[PDB]
Amino acid sequence: MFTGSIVALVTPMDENGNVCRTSLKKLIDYHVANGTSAIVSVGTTGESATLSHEEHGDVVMMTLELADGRIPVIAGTGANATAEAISLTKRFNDSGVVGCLTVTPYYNRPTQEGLFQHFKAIAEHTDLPQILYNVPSRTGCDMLPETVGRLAEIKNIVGIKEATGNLSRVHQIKELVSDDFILLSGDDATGMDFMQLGGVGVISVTANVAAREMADMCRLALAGQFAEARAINQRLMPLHTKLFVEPNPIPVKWGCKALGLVATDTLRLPMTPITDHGREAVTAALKHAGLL
Amino acid sequence: MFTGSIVALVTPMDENGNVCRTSLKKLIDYHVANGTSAIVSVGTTGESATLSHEEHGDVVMMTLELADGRIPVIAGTGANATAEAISLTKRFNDSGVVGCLTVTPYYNRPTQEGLFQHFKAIAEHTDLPQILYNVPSRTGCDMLPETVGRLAEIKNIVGIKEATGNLSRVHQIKELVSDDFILLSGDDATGMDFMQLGGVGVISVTANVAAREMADMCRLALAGQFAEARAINQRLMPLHTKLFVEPNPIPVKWGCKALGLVATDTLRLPMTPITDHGREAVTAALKHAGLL
Amino acid sequence: MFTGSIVALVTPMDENGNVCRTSLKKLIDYHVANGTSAIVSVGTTGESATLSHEEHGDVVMMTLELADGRIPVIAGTGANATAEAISLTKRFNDSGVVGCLTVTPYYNRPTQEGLFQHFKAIAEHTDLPQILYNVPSRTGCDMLPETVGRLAEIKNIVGIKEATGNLSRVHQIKELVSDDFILLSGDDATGMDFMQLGGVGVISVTANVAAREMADMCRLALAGQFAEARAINQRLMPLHTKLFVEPNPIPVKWGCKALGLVATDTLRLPMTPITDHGREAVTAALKHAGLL
Amino acid sequence: MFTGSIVALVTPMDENGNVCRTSLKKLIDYHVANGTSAIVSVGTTGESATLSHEEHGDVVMMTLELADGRIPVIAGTGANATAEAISLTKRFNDSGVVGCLTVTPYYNRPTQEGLFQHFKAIAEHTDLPQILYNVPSRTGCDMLPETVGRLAEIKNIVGIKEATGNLSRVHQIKELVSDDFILLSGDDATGMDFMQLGGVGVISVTANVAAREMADMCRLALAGQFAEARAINQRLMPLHTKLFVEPNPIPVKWGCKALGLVATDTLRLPMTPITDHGREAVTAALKHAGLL
Ligand SMILES: [Cl-]
Ligand SMILES: [Cl-]
Ligand SMILES: [Cl-]
Ligand SMILES: [Cl-]
Ligand SMILES: [Cl-]
Ligand SMILES: [Cl-]
Ligand SMILES: [Cl-]
Ligand SMILES: [Cl-]
Ligand SMILES: [Cl-]
Ligand SMILES: [Cl-]
Ligand SMILES: [Cl-]
Ligand SMILES: [Cl-]
Repeated sequence: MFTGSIVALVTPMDENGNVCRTSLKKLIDYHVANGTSAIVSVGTTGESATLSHEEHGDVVMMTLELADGRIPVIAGTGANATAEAISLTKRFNDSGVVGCLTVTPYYNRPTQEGLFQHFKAIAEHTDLPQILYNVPSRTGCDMLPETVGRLAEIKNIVGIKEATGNLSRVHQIKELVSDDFILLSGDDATGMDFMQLGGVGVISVTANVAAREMADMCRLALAGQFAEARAINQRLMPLHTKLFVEPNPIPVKWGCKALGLVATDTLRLPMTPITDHGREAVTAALKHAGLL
Repeated sequence: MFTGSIVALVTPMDENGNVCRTSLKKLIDYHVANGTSAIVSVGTTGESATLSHEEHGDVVMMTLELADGRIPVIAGTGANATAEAISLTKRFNDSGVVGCLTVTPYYNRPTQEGLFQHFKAIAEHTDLPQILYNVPSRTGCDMLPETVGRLAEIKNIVGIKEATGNLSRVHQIKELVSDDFILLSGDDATGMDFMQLGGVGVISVTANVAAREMADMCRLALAGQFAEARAINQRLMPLHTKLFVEPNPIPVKWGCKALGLVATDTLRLPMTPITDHGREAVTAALKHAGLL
Repeated sequence: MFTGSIVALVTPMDENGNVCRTSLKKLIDYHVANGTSAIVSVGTTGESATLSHEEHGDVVMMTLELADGRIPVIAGTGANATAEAISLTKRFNDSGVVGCLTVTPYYNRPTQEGLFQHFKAIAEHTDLPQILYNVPSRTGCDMLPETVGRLAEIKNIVGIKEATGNLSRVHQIKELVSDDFILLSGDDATGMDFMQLGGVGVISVTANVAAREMADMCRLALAGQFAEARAINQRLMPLHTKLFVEPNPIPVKWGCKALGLVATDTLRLPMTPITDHGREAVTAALKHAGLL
Repeated sequence: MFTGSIVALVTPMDENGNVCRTSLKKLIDYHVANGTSAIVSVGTTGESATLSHEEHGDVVMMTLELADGRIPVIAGTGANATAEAISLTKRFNDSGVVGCLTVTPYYNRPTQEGLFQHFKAIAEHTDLPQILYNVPSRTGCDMLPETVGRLAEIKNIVGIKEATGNLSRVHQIKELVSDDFILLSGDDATGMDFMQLGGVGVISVTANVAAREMADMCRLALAGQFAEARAINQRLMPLHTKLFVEPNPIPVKWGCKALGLVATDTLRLPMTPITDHGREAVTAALKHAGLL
């Protein structure tokens, strides 16, 4: 279930920055039709930072309702306060999600023992499988493999989205966890390499605009057909790069609009509409992938 | 008013993580007695991350009440959502605070134009002076001198707490702003250097445990007595270093406890109590400064 | 020929810093007996910096003589002046070496076009296969995959020792070169990962003290036995780490002494004898690998 | 003598990469006429890496002959082998130079104790004042303030060219050395800040094309006229930046040609002629400074 191409889904908004149900329906039908394994709802790519807990809950429950059992949903439940993370966790108990994606606390920079106490306390308040999420570029906190090893001993801590692009982390973590602990890439440009080294999938920004290609690449990689997977990776590499020409998710929301998947690429401040330079880059990348 | 030694005040807590009014009274009395210019209430050092908006308001209001006009109070009002920053800003308008300290959005990594629109929107919803706060190690976002320069043209944006320790930024910023724009260090180990280059004070962690020494150093630096100011700096340099032996504010909360200023050095998860290694380092630094 | 475990051989010295022929004989006999694919003579690990061109020539020629056709020898020929690199290259033409290992110019930081002209000029003054060597931590110069791709089109430039530990570079380079172009790890702690991604061996420091284990790991990796190769990698990981506890080759020269392979671990200034802290770390790593 | 604007002089070359005496005469007459305090001959800016010891000696002795006692000369004597550094040091004993500029060993990355033994051994073989030179971006080795402190106890180790642009090093070093130890900037963009913090001059790339302005800025800074010095610094800041648009000394040699100070901007491989983009940047910077 937590293998293959998992999309970190955009939260589509109207002109006013309010969630657009018509666009969210189009996105979810697209993922159902194009082999996406699961949807991560309100991760970083889904603008977790600018949605209230109430709006956050509403987006996850709308995603579940529109999925209609056709595709599993994972709830973004990260917070930099343990109390707040437990609150989000309890909100999604018996919601219908299959698990939670929970980021390392950002801004306050806990110690590794702080990370252990944070995720242990969260895991205690749910039966839902927990996927840890390390992205030190954004958080200022790097959860080291030793800490991942310690947390992997807790029953419902089942995996990690490793977003560093540091490919030595795959076997550094595998050495300290059981064989069924799930390793997922959170870095699109190194996802293929990550899976070649033994990772079992990607939680992907690229999947938003290249669902079929990402699903195919992950299937081929998991089957050990690395040459065939890499030919797809090379078609997608301009997207893997240029979807971060401006901070995620500014480029990918314009990408979704360019493909007619969303009505508008509106984001909530402080995130801003894509620049002309950014738009030109994403256009070229989409064309290279044969999608425009 | 925004000059000299400004303390980034700890939020003292009991064993259960509730704010300790008895300890907060002792802290405020200590700053009034020892020459501190102003108090920043609920900044990074004040555990802004793990307080609710409601608890955040209560700590600022309790700080104003106990200060009783004896020392000015600046509200921490930072948020990574523009709507949330505006709501925090409105909560403190007409409260009695003299200004706001507002950090660059963390985790979501806006563009420089995003930072411009963020702080512009905040400045438009207040009468209060706004001090920008740049700490990319924690936020993943570096507000560049060019952007500070653009924001300095907005009426209510009056200065910046520059915490990078990049001392080139003093004159890179001064070159782009009026002589009236306030430059304050947010990096204790380079605060003396920052003032010698033309900065007009420090928003200080070290001031929590060495208020008199920091007030004297800033006074002598502003008076051009660099030799005398630097002799105090050398007495404090072990504190400037070792108060970050673990992530701020883990060490400084233990330091306040060791000096009898707070009853407990309890923090809120995910922040954790100081390690034995940390305790020994802070003990040695306090003794070096002649404070234990 | 340029596959498997290739040792970056130490230049053994007596107490006066003169090359020890008795120790060099023991080292070469050890590599022949323990499956090493080839010897790099006077690379970084061989103290290229502190040997004269004349002493450099003598060490390579003595290595060829003692090898006596039993194991191929690659000459270190790197220099930060193109004229000097050509002169070194000419010194080893018709010597009996099978190829040259030529580092990116250090200290003077040429452009990518400068690197192109440097290695093009060297390649034009030789019949010998050339292995590029990229180690920006030491040189201040990072040869990018694009530049490797341009150089790979020159007849005598046959591969690269990529020492960054950036595992993304395996397929970034492979994408721009023929299947014949040789990719070798120059980073011992990521060498196993590098081979699993499609690298065909390692130019190794660890091979100096664990020749049999490194030969077995590279053989199993090239055969696709990743699980068995990784079990050897885990036995060696303390060596892969602790052989850089002080700058290479300070630790590995002590390691060779501890195993009886050299009489003294003397280096030439400015390189210094291992510290007690370093000696203890290398002792513990050798014992972990079952070699003491 | 080792105060004010010291030029790190370019080594002017004809089309063949041979030293041009006519151009070297023009350069030295220019520095004599425009207030330059001293000439550093065959530093990094003088292409130390691509000149043989013989050619190196010839450039320093030609610089002395053309100076004709009108301006002091400091010899570049750095090498990454202690033996080689002693050889260069002995070459300039009783040459007529007033001192030596000696860089931290590059590429081989000695320990701090290695740096101490290197510079101690060099200082023993001369009566000439030695100026240490820290530029870790180029060398891969960072000489820390504690090491500078230890070396400052040796009689003829008299100062340091600190090229990091880390302005906290000024008082970190001053705290550990006597008041007469000489601190010079090796980073043009932070030279003014460095002198404001107590540095006594610059060993400058910018001085090659803006000798009069750099001499004036250093005189005003040393006299405590910081506002007047900074107005000159702002006129020069495009040069301080764009003279590193490509690695030094590629831009500054074109700059010297553009001002008619040298016949050609030829460099020795692997250094390359300035790109069109580079030329446009240096042109704009020279115009901003009012020099074209
Ligand atoms: Cl909800
Ligand atoms: Cl990251
Ligand atoms: Cl990597
Ligand atoms: Cl690929
Ligand atoms: Cl910072
Ligand atoms: Cl100081
Ligand atoms: Cl490297
Ligand atoms: Cl492994
Ligand atoms: Cl000479
Ligand atoms: Cl540097
Ligand atoms: Cl700095
Ligand atoms: Cl300035």
